[PDB]
Formats: sequence, C-alpha cells, structure tokens
Amino acid sequence: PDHELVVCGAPDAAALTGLLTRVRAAATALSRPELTDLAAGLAAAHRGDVPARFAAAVRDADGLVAALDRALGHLAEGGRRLLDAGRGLFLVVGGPLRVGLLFPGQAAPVHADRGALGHKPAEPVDTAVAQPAIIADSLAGIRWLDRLGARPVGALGHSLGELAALSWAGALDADDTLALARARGEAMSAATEAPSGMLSLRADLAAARELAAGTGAVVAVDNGERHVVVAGTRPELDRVAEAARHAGIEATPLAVSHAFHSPLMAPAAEALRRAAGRLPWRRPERPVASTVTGAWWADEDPVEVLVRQLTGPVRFREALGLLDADLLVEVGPGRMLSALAEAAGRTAVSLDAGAASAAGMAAGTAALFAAGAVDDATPFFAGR
Ligand SMILES: [Cl-]
Repeated sequence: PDHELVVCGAPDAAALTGLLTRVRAAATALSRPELTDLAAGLAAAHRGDVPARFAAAVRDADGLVAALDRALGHLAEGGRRLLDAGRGLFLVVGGPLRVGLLFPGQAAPVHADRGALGHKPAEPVDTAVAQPAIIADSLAGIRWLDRLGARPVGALGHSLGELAALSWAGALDADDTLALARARGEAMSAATEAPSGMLSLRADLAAARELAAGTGAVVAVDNGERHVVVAGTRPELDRVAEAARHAGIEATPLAVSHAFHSPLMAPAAEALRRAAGRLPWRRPERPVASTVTGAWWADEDPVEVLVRQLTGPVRFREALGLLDADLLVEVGPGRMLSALAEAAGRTAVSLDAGAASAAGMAAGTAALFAAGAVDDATPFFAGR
C-alpha cells in the first residue's frame, strides 16, 4: 500500500510518551520495507485492551517521525486527545471515544467548475450505474468493519447511503440491499417530465427558503449552515439564481439532469415502491439517524420511508446533529460526506472503500483504532 498504518499503545500517558520516543528513534532512516516490518510488528503486539493509543497513516518513515513529533509535543503539554483527520493522525488517552458512521450517496459534481477562476461541462453521474456501484463499495466497507469488530454508536446515510446504513443496522442483507440499489438507480434514471436539475447555495436553510419562495423550486438537500441544494425545473432554478444574485448569495449549478429530492421524482418513487415492498425487511438493530425524517429510526415502515425519501429533502444537517460522536468515519467510496461533516465543524475521515490509494483505508482504520472502536489493526497487514 502507498500509506502504511502505524499503531501502538501503552497503559497510560507517561508510558505512551516513552514508547513513542523509542519508536521515533527506531523510525529515523528506515527503508520502506523496514517500516512495513516495524508497523506489522507493532500491530501484532498492540491489540486488545490497549488503554492509551496512537495511530497514524503515513507515506514513509519521515512522515512517521513527523507524526510522532506531533503526538509527543501534545502529550508534553498535557494533551490527551489529538484527532487530525486531514493528516491521518490520531492520539487518545482515556478513550474510547464515540464513533459514528457516514454512508455516502452519489457524487454531486458542479456543472462548469471554474476556472479563470470565476474570479465543456461536467457529465452528470449515470445514476442507474452509480447507485449499485456506490452501495457495493459501502457493503465492502461494512465487511471491513465486520472483520475489525467495529463498535460505532450509530450511523447515518445521505440519500442513497441510507440503504447501506440500514444494511449495516441489520434491516436488510447485503444481497437484497445491492439488488434494491440497482432498482432504485434504474427508477431514478428515468427522465423527469420536463428538463430539471439542482442548484447549490452557499447559505443556510432559511436563506434558501427565502430565495426559493414563490419560485417553484424546493429544498432538495440540507447539508448544513453553509450548503443547501434546491431543485426544480430549469425555469424555476433560473428564478432562484436571479434571486440569489440580487441577495448576494453564491448559487452553483450542479451537473445533474434530474431534480432529485423534489416532487419531480414521484414517478420514480412509485417504481421503487414495487421493488422495496417485495423484500424481507427487519427492524434495525443498531441506531440509524435518518436523513429522510431527521430523527432516529424507530418503528418505521421502511417501504414508506424509502419511497418518500425520493420526493422529500435530504436532512443531513439534522441527522448529523443527532449522531453524538467525537469522530465520524465514512464507509463508502470517496470522501463526500467527510467533507460535508467537516463543513459542519465535525471531525471526520473516510475509509474510501474501493479506492486505488490505501490512504483512506489506513487513515480510517487509524481513526477506529485510536478512538477505541476497534481493538486490532492486524487486518491491515494481511494478504498483501
Ligand atoms: Cl425543512
């Protein structure tokens, strides 16, 4: 792999300082094959009940020395918790912390991302192909969490990702979930009655609703205080874009040919109802914060919730606010949701399941280990 995972631990902060000092000494100058042997040995020896924990995803020995330096500086100032998701460096004395899962949906590309600088368009996602592809990668991430014995406090899924969150929670098995994803992407790829799309606003929900009022456009995705997506026909979207320019709000056209998460998806919701109603649904056994209801999943009829998902807004701001977690780990391809969570001031890292680069699997597994959600990082060293 292009990133290595280096974990260790000790019984308390003083003992971890001593160990980290010695690993720093040992690490200076190691070749890449020597660093892999040191990292595989540390993972074998530091598993189980490991009270005070360090984990870092690193490109090479010098990156390990740099991470150790940061951890040691933190402990020297009496720090007991350093969570730097964007550097893949995690240190926790006195955990476990609360870890939540994020299950992504489909990518949301910008139509003409500029440029020179703003200051041929992107192609929309082919949703009939993308939805089952993303859910297959999410289900592979759930198999990694299962191999690790991960113990998150709960999960949420954005739009499509709610299917993977429910599968993780035991409501539906992996084969049925992938089959339902193929049906959902086929239903949602049908053309809308008239040309339609989505418009991203750098504004909050109230500001979006003020811009959209009387226009025909509606809120499609509430991603937080800094990001709300509206949807409608092209005339409706043009009304909002005019309003947004007058108000001084930045409106970004997205590369999509459907007003997803609007009433124009009602035909697709009917077709999804047929596919969903044929499946052997079970009650979820683990907590799921729904981006359909913006509430915890309780006694809900999954067919009704997944059908109204398509016409109603994605309540990611509300669902994320419910999930009380010191650290979030995204389980799926890419880092869409970790970026949205970071924009809400949360700490998040993606496993980036199915990626060419091992960057995400190393950083995400370092996060699970340091936060105490997994006890054994040896699976990262198996089967190379
Ligand atoms: Cl609302």
